[PDB]
Amino acid sequence: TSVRSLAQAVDAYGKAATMLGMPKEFLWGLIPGITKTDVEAMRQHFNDDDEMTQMLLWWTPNGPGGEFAAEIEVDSQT
Amino acid sequence: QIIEAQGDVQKDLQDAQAKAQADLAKQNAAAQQRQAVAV
Repeated sequence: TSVRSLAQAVDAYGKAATMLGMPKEFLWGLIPGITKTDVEAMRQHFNDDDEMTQMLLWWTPNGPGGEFAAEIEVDSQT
Repeated sequence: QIIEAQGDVQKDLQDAQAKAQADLAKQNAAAQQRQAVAV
């Protein structure tokens, strides 16, 4: 029931997760606008085999990363 | 994957080198027997 804005709460929680090392799984339910149903939906579909989740999980500011960015590198090396 | 590719290209390189060396040895043996059989 806090009266904190979304941006402030999100940035503070992210700083806490990155520095104090709090478990990010619990922190998902603390941002306003997200309920327990949303957390359960995130947990159920977080490592799906579809291309969407794989692309959005290994995402970098300069394009998709992970195995998708490793395939082009290994092709170039080969 | 990179190490496997390097190993494969190497392996064919030394396979060709060994085949060439065997052919050279066979040619040298043939030349030696040809020059020795003459008398």
